[PDB]
Amino acid sequence: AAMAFTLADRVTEEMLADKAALVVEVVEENYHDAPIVGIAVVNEHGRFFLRPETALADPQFVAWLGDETKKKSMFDSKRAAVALKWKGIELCGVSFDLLLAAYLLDPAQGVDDVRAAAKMKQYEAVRPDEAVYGKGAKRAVPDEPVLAEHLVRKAAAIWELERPFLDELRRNEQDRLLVELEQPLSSILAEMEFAGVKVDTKRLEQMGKELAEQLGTVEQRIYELAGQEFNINSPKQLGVILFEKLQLPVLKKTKTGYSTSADVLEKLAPYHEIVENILHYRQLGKLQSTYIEGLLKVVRPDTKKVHTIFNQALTQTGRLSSTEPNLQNIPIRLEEGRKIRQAFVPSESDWLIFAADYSQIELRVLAHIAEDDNLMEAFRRDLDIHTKTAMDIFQVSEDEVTPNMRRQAKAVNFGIVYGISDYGLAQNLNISRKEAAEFIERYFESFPGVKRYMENIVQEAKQKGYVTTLLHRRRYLPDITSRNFNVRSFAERMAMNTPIQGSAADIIKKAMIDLNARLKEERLQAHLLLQVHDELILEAPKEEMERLCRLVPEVMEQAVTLRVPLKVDYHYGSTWYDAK
DNA sequence: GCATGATGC
DNA sequence: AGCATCATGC
Ligand SMILES: [Mg+2]
Repeated sequence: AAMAFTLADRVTEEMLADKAALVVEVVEENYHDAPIVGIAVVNEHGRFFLRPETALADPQFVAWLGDETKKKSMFDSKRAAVALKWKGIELCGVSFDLLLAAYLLDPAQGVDDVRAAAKMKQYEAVRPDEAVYGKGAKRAVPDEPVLAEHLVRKAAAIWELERPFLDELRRNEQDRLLVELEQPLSSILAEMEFAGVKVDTKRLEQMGKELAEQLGTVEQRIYELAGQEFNINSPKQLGVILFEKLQLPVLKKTKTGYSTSADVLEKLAPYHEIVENILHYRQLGKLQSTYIEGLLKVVRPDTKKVHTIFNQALTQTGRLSSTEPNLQNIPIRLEEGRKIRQAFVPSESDWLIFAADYSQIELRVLAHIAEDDNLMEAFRRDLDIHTKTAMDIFQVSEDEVTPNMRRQAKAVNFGIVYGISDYGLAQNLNISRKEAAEFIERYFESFPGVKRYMENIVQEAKQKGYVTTLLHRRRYLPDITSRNFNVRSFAERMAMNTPIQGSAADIIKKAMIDLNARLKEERLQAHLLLQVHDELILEAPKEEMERLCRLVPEVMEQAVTLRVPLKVDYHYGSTWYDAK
């Protein structure tokens, strides 16, 4: 039974009501400078479909879009906000975003269209987007009659679903999470994405040029040491050369064949000169394919800017993800790749890159939630926690902890945050399970509060059905009751880790909101460019650096008050690389 | 389409 | 070993 609506040829006052479900359709997955395919409005006066050329050309409609007192309910308002920024139009008054509401209620649903969100509440009078647009080569906007009905049905679903979603969020104590954290953050992310990050493409091409020389040399060498040529990127090919031709030990059997994972090659290095070369070629190869070629593919030719899209409704812990390009996984560990960062520069003359990062926020969050006296005292003294953990588990004074002891204690700290298991630690440290179990037992002896939290959080997940973070984000863990040990253990690890990684996500998100408000009050020209889990990257006039040095760390450190202090380090320079 | 293996925090 | 995205091979 088709849905009734007015396919309007011009905007009417009836369509500019104080509250409405609004759909501003952008079908292209990447909405940056993308077309707005159609518009639907549903309010007390009825259901309307508007052609974009006509609506966005109408001063009253545009004014209505920008009037913050006219409330709109939408699904993925950030997509609309950004598509509109590229057209010079401001969207204001979004009081409810169904995508974010669905995500908070249950991140696992994987809700990515109005249909999926509506199904959560047994509402199925709307089609999935893929059903009407198709996928890939078949993706396409349908003719007006079909397009118009789909947008109206989506707007109708949003109009109908807003109350039940808000009611459940309030029952979950997530009402403020949506209205005071995620929705305001959505606007900040739209600004970041729209601003983009300037790329020195010439520097990138230079690098790409040199990289190509090195790759050839390492490749030729590999063929030499191999006795002949083969596809170094072909797993099969590599495995035959390594384990058959060269007779290297197979101390890790892949499904049916051999493993050439990094740690395995790392273990075989001692046996043959070719292994070191293979790992280096993989290193350089990743730089070339993803951080040079792949990057250059998404840089805008006119402005030389890259505009990522932060997916705010994807991760199971509350973190953001970044795509096209992923600006959250730019190399930094190895110097060769870290240089890629020299290509990320300020967007204006005489501006600089400013980077601020939390120091051990996960462990500090753990100290707070576990209320472990020893861990809390360590952060109160601002000690190096890895040296401190080594001192405690290996029972030695600071003077006697060796580099090897610190390295292993650090690995224990990682395991504790990830959700500890003797096998996971054994694998990471390349030791036996019993030895790893011993390290863990000694850890819990020194940090009994943490031990109690890990036991308690697992029982709680079992009792309630989910775990939560500081700001009430939640994650259901059905598998925690599974009778399969491996399946149950993965859930137990999630129970242990989620509240830590998730609360750290909550904190930095609130810091971003607090920071922008401070930035605005001060009328500073500085603005956010990126967020990479526990760090914020901005660019600003060189004349604002001194102010930023005091402002950013303070806002980040004060975003939330924990039982231990929060500490933020910062650096700035002429490129992202120099912001160290 | 999925596995493998790289990158980040 | 927790959470992610991208390029490649088959
Ligand atoms: Mg850090």
